[PDB]
Amino acid sequence: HHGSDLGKKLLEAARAGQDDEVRILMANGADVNATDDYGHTPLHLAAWFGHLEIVEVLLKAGADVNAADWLGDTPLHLAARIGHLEIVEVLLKHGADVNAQDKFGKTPFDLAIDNGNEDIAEVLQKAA
Amino acid sequence: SVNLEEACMERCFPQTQRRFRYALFYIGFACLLWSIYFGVHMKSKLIVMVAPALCFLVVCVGFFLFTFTKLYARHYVWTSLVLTLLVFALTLAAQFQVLTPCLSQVGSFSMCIEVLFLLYTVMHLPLYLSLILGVAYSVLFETFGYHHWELLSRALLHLCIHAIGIHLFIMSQVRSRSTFLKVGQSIMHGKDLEVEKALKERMIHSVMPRIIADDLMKQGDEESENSVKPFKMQQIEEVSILFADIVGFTKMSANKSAHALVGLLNDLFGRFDRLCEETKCEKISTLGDCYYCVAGCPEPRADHAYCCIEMGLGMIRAIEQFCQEKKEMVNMRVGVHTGTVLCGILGMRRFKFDVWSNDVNLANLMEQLGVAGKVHISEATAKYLDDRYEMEDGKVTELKTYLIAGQFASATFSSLLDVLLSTTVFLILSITCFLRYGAASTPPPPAALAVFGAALLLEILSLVVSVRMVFFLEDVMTCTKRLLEWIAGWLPRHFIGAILVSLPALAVYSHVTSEFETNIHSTMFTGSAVLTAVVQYCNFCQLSSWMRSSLATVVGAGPLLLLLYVSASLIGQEVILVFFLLLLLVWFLNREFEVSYRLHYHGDVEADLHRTKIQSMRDQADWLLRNIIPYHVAEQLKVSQTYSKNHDSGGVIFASIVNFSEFYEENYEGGKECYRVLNELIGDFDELLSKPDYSSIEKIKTIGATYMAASGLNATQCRDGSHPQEHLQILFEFAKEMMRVVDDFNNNMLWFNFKLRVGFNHGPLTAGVIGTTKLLYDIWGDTVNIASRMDTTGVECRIQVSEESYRVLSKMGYEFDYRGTVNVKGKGQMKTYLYPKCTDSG
Repeated sequence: HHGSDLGKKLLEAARAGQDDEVRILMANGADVNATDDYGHTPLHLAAWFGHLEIVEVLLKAGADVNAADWLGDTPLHLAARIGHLEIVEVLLKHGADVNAQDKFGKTPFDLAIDNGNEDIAEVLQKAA
Repeated sequence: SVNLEEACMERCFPQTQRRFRYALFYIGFACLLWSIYFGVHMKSKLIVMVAPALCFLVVCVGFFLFTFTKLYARHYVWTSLVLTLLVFALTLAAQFQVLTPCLSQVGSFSMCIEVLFLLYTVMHLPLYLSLILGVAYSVLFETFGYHHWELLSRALLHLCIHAIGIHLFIMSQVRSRSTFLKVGQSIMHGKDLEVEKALKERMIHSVMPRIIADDLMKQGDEESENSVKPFKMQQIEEVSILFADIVGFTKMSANKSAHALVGLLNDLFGRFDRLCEETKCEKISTLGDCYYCVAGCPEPRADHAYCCIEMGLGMIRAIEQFCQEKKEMVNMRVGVHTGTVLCGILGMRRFKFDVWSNDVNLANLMEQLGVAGKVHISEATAKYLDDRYEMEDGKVTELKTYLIAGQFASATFSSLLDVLLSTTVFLILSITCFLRYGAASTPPPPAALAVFGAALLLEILSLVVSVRMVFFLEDVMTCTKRLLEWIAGWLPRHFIGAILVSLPALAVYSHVTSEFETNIHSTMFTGSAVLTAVVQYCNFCQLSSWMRSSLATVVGAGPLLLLLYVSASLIGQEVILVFFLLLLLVWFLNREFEVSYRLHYHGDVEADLHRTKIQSMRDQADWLLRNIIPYHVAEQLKVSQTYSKNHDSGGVIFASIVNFSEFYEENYEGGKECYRVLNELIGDFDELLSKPDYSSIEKIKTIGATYMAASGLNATQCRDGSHPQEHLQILFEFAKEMMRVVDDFNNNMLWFNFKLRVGFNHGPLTAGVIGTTKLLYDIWGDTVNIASRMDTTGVECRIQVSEESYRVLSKMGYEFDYRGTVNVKGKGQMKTYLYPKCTDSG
C-alpha cells in the first residue's frame, strides 16, 4: 500500500524466521501477498530460509499458489530446486500445477533432475 | 532593421491593392447617389452640380485601370496622395456655396466623415502627414462653413472623430507588423529542425548497427524511443569472428608527441572499415591496439568465412603497404574463428552493440597463439572452406588449426486600449450634448443626468477591472479578483460588449426625449451628434462582427426611423440617405479588421507549435552527444577536426565477474534471462555514477562482461587550495562502493554467488577520438595493458594493486597484504598486493 513498509518488514521477518513479528504484523493488517521490488514472495523466502512454520502461517494467512518472480518461477519450481520434500508436499497439497513452466521454459521435473533430487521426481511423476 | 522594415512592406502589397480598389468603388458609388439626388428629385434649377459628379466618376475609372501599371509598385503611396488631394478639393468646393438664408449641415458633416475615414484607413500613408492633413481639413471645413456654441460643438466633433481614427490606424499598423514577424519565425524553425533530425540519425547509426537502427527509427519499440530520450537481443549460429592486434604496439609509442598516433590510427581504421563496407562485412569495435570484426551478425550469410579470410588478407596487404609507405616495420597478429554467438546491447550508459560466447574468448586466445603475418584458421573454419587456397597446418610448438600466409500584440492589452477609447469619447460626446444648453443652466429632463451617472459608473468599473487585470495590481486580494475574472468566456464578452457598444446611442437620446421639433437648429444638431455617435461603434475588435454591425445599425438608426413620424420631411430623406451611406462604410470596415484579427490568431498558434517541437529534438541530440564523448572534447571539436591529448599520471581500475563462466546454462531457449539480470546489474552500476560528486570518474566502456574506468583526467582545473591527487583515493572508494553493491545484489540474487577480479593501476596515458562520421573515444598508453594483465592475474573479491600504486596508497590510510610475485610481459617481474584482509577462514 501507501508507504508500504509493512510489505518489506513482513518479508524481512519472513526470511528472518521471527514468528512473533509476523504475527504482530498480521495483527497490523499486513498485506499477505506483499512482495519485494523483484517479485519474490514471502512463501519463496520461507522456502529459501527453510522456515516451514512460516510456510503454514502464510498459507493460512491467505497466500497464493503460483507466485512468480522476475524469473517467473512458481514456488513448486523453487522447492524442487531446493530439495526439501516437506515443503514440496505442503505446497502441492494446495494444488499447484505441474504441467506448467516458468519463463525458463522447464517443468519442475527438469529442475528436480538437474538439482539431483530424486524424491521430488517420483513425487511429481505420479501426478496427473 | 532597414532591410527588415523594407521587406516588411515588400510582403504587404496585394492587401493594400485590395483596400485601394474597394475605396475607389465606394467613393464612386457615393458620388453617383448624390448626383441622382441632385438631379431627379430636388435641385432642378441648375446643372452645375452634376458635371463634377460625372468627372469624378471618370477619374475613378481612370484610377481603377491605372493601378495595373508597373510604375506603381514603388509609387502607389503618392498615387493615393494625389487622389486624396482631389477629394479634399472637391469636398471643400461642394461646401463653399452655402449659407443662403443651400444644403443642410447633415450632408456636409457626413461627406466630411467619409472623406476622413477613407483617408485614415486605406490610403496607407505615413502618420504625421495623415494627421496634419486631418487637422487642416477639419479647420478648413469649419471655417468655410461660416459663409459660436454650435461651431464649438462641431469642432469637438472633429476632435472625437480624429481620436477614433488615429487609434484605429495604430491598431492596424501593429497587427500588420506582428503577423509577418511570427510567420517569419515559423519559416525559420523548420530547416533547423530538419538539420537536427539528420544529426540524430547519423549519431544513432554510429553508436549501433545498421539493421537495428533502420528497424527502430520507425519507432517499432516505443520503449527504445523513450530510452534514447527497451530493445531486444538475439542468438545466431555459424558466424565468423576476426581479431587483429598490433605487434610491438608499445614500441611505436616510446617518446612521440601522442598526436601522430591518433591520425595514423584514424587513417588505418578508415582504410580498414572502408574495405569493410566495400566487402559487405560488419565491424564491431576496437580495444586500443586491437581491431576486430564479425561477418554475418545481423543477417547471416552463406559465405561469410570467405569474407572473413579476405578481410584478413586485405588487412595484411594494407599493413604491408603502409610499412612500405611511411617506413615503419610492423606486423599484425590475426585470429579467426567460426561458431555461435548471442548478440545484444548492455546497459543504458555508453551502451554499444556487442556479441558474447565462449567462442569469442577462444578466438582472442587463438589469435594470441598464432604467428604474426599469417592468419590462424580453425578446423571449424575449415569445415566448409572449399580449400581454394594454400592449405598449410601451423600448430603451437610449446585444435586442428591451420596457418594461411595468404593467397505589444497581447490580446488583453487591446481591451485596455479600446475601453479607454470608448469611455473618453463617450464622455466627451455627453459633455457636448450637455453643452447644448446656453440659456437654461439646468436640464429639464433628469433622465440625462441619471444616464450620465450610470454610464460614468459602468465605464469606471470596467476600467478599474481592466487595469487590475492587466497591471496585476492585486491591491486588495488575488482570489477575489480571480472569481471576479474567470466568468468572461464567449457569452459574457458578447453581452458586455453589446452593452458597451450600444450605450452611446442611449446617451444621445437622453436629450431628444424633451422637445426638439420647434426650433430648426436642434434637429440638425441631433442628426450631427447621432452620426458622430453611430460611427464610434466599431472599435471593439476583440468581439465578433455581425453582432457589432447589427447592434450599431439598429440602436443607432432605428430610433430615428421612430422619431421620423413626429412631424420637416425633406431633411428626413437626406438624413436617411447619409445614414445609409454611413452604415455601408462601417460594415465593410469592421469586416476588414475582424478578418485580420482572425488570421493573426491562426498564425501565432503554429509559431509556438513549431517552437515547442524543436526543443525536444535539440535536447535529445545533445544527450546523445553526451552519451559518446566527454563534454570537454565536445566543445574542443566545435572549433577543431580531431582530438588528442596526454596525461602524465592518471588512475585506472579494471573489473570483471569471474564465476560467470559456469553460469552459461543454455537449457533455456537463448539463455537471455541471465544477461537480462546482468543488464539490471550494470544499469544499477551506471545509476551509481549518477551521484553529483562523481564528476571525477570516467567509465571508458563495457568490454564484453568487463568494466573499465579511469580518473584524474576530466579535472582540467587546478587550485592552490586543493590537493590534485584526491582523484586516486576517491576512485579507490568508488571501487569500494562497487564492491558493496555487488555484495548487496549477491544477497538479493537467488542462489548464485557473483565474484569478480578487480585490479588497479595508475600512470601516464593518452586519449583520443577515432571515428569520423562514426565516433569512439579511447585511451592508450603503457600502463593500461599492464593493469589489464595484472587484473587478469588477480583473485576474486580481492583488489589487486600495482606496486607503485600500492606505494602511493599505503601512506593514505589503507592497509594491504603482499600476495606474491607475478611476471608480466613488457615490464617483467612485478610484486602484487591485496586489499582484503582476513576474508577467508585461514
